[PDB]
Amino acid sequence: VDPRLYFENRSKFIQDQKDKGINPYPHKFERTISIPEFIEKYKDLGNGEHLEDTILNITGRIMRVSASGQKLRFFDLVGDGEKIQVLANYSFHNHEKGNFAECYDKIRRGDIVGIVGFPGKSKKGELSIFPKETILLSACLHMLPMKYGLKDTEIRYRQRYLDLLINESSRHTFVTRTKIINFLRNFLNERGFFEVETPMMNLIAGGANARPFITHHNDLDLDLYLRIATELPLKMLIVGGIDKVYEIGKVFRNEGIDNTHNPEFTSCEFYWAYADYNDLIKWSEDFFSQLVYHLFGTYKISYNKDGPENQPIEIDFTPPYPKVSIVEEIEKVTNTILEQPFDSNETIEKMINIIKEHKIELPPPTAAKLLDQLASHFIENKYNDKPFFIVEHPQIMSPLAKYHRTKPGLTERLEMFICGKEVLNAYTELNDPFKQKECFKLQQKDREKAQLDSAFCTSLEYGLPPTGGLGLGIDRITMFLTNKNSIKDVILFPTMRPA
Amino acid sequence: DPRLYFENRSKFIQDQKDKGINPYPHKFERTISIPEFIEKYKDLGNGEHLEDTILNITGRIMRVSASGQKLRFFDLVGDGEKIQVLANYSFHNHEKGNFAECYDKIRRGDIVGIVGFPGKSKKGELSIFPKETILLSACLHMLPMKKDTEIRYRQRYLDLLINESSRHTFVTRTKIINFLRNFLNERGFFEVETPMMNLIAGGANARPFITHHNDLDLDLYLRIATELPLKMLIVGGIDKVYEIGKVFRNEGIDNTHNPEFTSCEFYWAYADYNDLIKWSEDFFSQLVYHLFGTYKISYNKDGPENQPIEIDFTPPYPKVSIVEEIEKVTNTILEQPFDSNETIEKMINIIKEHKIELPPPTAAKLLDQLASHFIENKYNDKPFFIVEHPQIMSPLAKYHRTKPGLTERLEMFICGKEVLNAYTELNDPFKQKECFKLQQKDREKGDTEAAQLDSAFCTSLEYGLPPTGGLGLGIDRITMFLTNKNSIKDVILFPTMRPA
Ligand SMILES: C[C@H]1CCC[C@H](Cc2cc3cc(O)cc(O)c3c(=O)o2)C1
Ligand SMILES: C[C@H]1CCC[C@H](Cc2cc3cc(O)cc(O)c3c(=O)o2)C1
Ligand SMILES: N[C@@H](CCCC[NH3+])C(=O)O
Ligand SMILES: N[C@@H](CCCC[NH3+])C(=O)O
Repeated sequence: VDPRLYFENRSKFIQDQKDKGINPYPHKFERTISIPEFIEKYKDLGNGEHLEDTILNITGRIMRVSASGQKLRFFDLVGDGEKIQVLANYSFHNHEKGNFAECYDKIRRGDIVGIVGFPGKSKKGELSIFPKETILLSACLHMLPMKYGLKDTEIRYRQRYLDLLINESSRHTFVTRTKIINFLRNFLNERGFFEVETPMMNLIAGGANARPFITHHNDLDLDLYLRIATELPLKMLIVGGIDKVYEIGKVFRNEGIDNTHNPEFTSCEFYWAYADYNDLIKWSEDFFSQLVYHLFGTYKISYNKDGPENQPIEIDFTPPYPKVSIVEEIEKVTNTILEQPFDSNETIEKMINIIKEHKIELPPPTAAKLLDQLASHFIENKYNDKPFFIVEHPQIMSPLAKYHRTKPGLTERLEMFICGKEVLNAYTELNDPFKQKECFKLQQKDREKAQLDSAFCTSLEYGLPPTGGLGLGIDRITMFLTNKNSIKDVILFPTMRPA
Repeated sequence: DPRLYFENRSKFIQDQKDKGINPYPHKFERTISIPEFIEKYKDLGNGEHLEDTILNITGRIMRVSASGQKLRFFDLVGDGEKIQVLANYSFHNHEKGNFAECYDKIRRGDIVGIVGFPGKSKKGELSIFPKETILLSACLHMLPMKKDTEIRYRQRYLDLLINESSRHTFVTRTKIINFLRNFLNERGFFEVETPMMNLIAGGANARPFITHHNDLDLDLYLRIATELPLKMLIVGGIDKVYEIGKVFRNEGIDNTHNPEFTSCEFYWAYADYNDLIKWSEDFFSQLVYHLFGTYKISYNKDGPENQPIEIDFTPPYPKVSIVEEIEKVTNTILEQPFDSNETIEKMINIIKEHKIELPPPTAAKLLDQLASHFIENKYNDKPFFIVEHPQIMSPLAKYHRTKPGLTERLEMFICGKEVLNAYTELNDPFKQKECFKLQQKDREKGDTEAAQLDSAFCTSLEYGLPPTGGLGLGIDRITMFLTNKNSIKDVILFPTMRPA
C-alpha cells in the first residue's frame, strides 16, 4: 500500500486517542508472568482445556492479526523470542471495560499490548491467552517489513531492531555472541586471571601495526589516539605484579572496512607470566575445543564459507591443530630460499619478483608487508576443515615478540586461522628492553620510508618477567560459531556508509 | 645517583651477554606459586626443612641482606604475598658457579627463578632454601621505597609493586563489576555492546570527543552514554538489556571526573520509576554486604587528615524532590515554565545573592547548580535519592504521571557525588521530538553540552517502545566510596594525564 499514509493515519490515531482522553502510552502495566514462563506453565495443558479461574496479566508485541468474524479475534503475541496465540472471544470479554469490537478493531500488527486474561488451549491444541481486556501500551506507527524485505538489504544493519523482531535467527546469533564472551570470561577467571580496564585514549597508539583514530581533549589541550590494541598497558601491569591479567573490550583501527573488518571491534588479550609460546599453543587448543563443545555438544560444525547458496564446509575443532612455519612453508610452496636478513635488498627483490610472477598485488613494499602478502596468498588457506597455526614469524614481522630460542631471525609467535581468517595472535613476550628499543628504532626507519612509547620502554627497564601473551578477535570467532559471512552480522550496529 | 645505578645495571646486562649467559631466559617452569607456597607450608615446625622436596619457584626480589660469607637473605614477593629466601652455602649447587658471585649479582627488584626446598627459619619465617638461583629479568632502576605523588598515576606498576593498598583497591574494583554483572545476569538481563563511535553523541548532556575515519572521510563522535542504542534494543524485543563499558565526555577533569570512565546502563521493559528505586536499594545494600559483611562502611570524605564518617547502606534510602526542596531551602517560588525568563532571572538572583558561581545560564544548568549547593549534601551518613526532576532537565525521561512539568526520574548521591541516574523512559515519539526540538533552542545559546537529536532513535520509537525503566551507574565513583578513595584517579589504573 502506501507506508507514508499508513504512518500519518496512525499518528492521527494517537492524537485522536489523546483528544478522547485515552492515554495511548500508559506509564505502568504490572505483568504477572512472561511469555516464556507462560509457555512453560501451560504447555502440558489439555487440547481444548481452559483455566478460566486463573487470571493473568501478560504483555507482548502483536505480530499477527486475523479474525474469524466480529466476535472471534486471533493474534500472535511475541516476547523474549517466543510466541503464543491470543484468542479474543466476545463471550469472555469484560464489557464493563468497553465495547469488544471497538477495542480489537484498533489493534495493528506491531502494537505492544497488556492483556488481562486466562490460560487455555484452543480446540486444535493451540496454547492461548484468552483476554478479558486488552490495553494498548505502545503503538507501532509504521508497517513492519516482511522477512523477504530484510533478506538481502542492509535494513538489518541500519534498523537492527526490525531484524531482531522479524528474524528469529538474529536473536540467536547475538545470544551466542554473549555466550561466547561469558565462556571466555569464566574460562580465564577460573584459571586465576584478573580482569582490568586499560585506557582507550592514549598519548601513543601501540601494540600492533595499524593506523589509529585521533581525537582531542579540549580542557587538557591534548591530542589523544584511540587504542589499536591493549598489549602495552597490559604488559606494564605484568611488571606491576598482576601475573595473570586480561581485558575484554573495544579496540579501534582506522583502516578499510569489509566483511572481516569493522573499525571498532572486540578483542580479548591476556598476559600470563612465566608462560611461553608452547603454553599459548596448548591454551589455544584447549580453549577453542572446549568453547565449541560448550556451544554445540560436538567438536565439528558446519560453516557456509561460500555463502548460503553454496554448500557448507565442516570445521573440526578436535585438537591438536597443525602448526606451519611461515618462512619454511613459503619457501616450500614457492620453491625459493629466503636468505636472512629478510629486509636485505636481496631478499626483498626476491620476494617482490615472486610476488610479480604469481600475479599478486605489491603492497609500501616492506619486507614485513611482503612476507604478509606471501603468507596471505600461499599459506593462510592451507587448511579449511580445521583451525591451524602459522608459527615462528620473523623478527621483522614481530617487533614485540621474543626471539626464537633456537632459530635465528625468527620469533616464538603463533597465529590461528579459521577458514583463512586470523582470529588469534600470541607469542613469547619480548622483555629485554635493549632488544625492544632496537625493534622500535627499526620500525621508525621503516616509518620514514607504530610509534614507540617511552612509558612502555621504561616499564620494561624495571623488569618484565618471562611472559606469554595472547589476543583473540571476538567478532571473527562469533562469525564462524554463528555461521555468518560478514562481521556486520555479529555486531548489533556495525559501521555503515551514512545514508 | 639513580642515573649512575641504571648505567651500571645496563652495562652489567651487556657484559653478561658478552660472557655467554642469557640474562633474559625464555622459559622457567614454576612448580608452585608464592600464594600456594605459603598456603601449603604454613603448617611447618620452627626450624624444620623439607630437604627431600625440591620446588621451582619464581618471584621478584624486594630486599637483599647478608650475614657472613655463607648466608644471604631475600624477600621474594608474588601475587601480593611474600616469602623469605635463605641462600646457604651448605646447600648451594657449586657446579653452577661461585656462591658469592652468584648472589652478589642480585639486586632489589630482580625477577628470579629458584630451585630449592621448603623450610622455616630458626625464628619462624617461612622460606625457600635455594640450591640454584637464576636471574630471569633484572630491574635496571632503583625501586623506590613506600611513592606518594603523581608517580602512582604515570607509573602504576610501581604503585602496584610497593603499595599493598593499591592492589586491594583494584581487586575490589573488579569484584564490584563481577557482582554487578552476576546481579543483572541472574535477573535475566542480556549483556550487549553498542557503538562507541557514532554520527551523533546522544543520551546525556555532555560535550563529546570527535574523531575521523579516513577511508570513509567521515567525522565520528565518541559516545557520551549508551542510552539510545540500548532503548533501540528494547524496541527490538530484548526486554532486559544492559552494557558495562567505557563512555567518553570532553569535559573538565577533577577528583570525580576522568575524560573516559566506566558506566553500566540497563533497560528493563514494563518496569518504571518505582521498580528502579527498588533495584537501587537492593543492588547497593547487597553489594556492600557482599564486600564487607555489613551495610555500614567507613569513608574519609574530608581526606585521611580528617576524621572519617559512617555511611549506612541499609535500605530504604531517603527520597528528596528537587524543585520542592530547593523552594523550601531557598524560600522562593520557582514558577513553571522553569525555562521562562522570569524563573531564570530569579534562579540567577538566588545564585548571585548567595555568592555562588553562575554557570551559560540555562534553566536546566541553573536548577542543577541550585541542587548541588542546597540539596546534594543534605545526607552524608547514607545514600539518598533526588527525584522528580523537571522536564527541562531530562529530555529523555517520561513525564510525571501526576505532577505537571516533572518527570519520573531519580539520581542517587553518596557524599554529594552522583553515582546513579534512572527514570521511567519517555516512549511517546511525538513528545520526544518536542523535547529534542527544545534542547536545540538551548544549544543555540552556546550550550555545547546539549543533547543532539538522533533521527534514527526517533524512528525506532515510532515502531513502539514499550513502557520501560532504565538506569545508569557510575562504576568508578562507586569504587571510590567502597575503597575509601577521594579521587577517581585512585581507582583507574591509568588515568588521563599530560605527557611527561
Ligand atoms: C586483536 C587481534 C587478535 C587476533 C587477530 C585479530 C585481527 C583483526 C584485525 C582487525 C582489524 C580491523 O581493522 C577490523 C577488525 O574487525 C579486525 C578483526 O576483527 O580482527 C584481532
Ligand atoms: C553514566 C552516568 C550515570 C550515573 C551518574 C554518573 C555521572 C558521571 C559523569 C561523569 C562525567 C565525566 O566527564 C567524567 C566522569 O568520570 C563522570 C562520572 O564518573 O560519573 C555516570
Ligand atoms: N596486540 C596483539 C595481540 C596480542 C599479541 C600477543 N602479545 C594484536 O593486536 O594482534
Ligand atoms: N544516560 C544516562 C544514564 C541512564 C539514565 C536512565 N535512562 C546518563 O548518562 O546519566
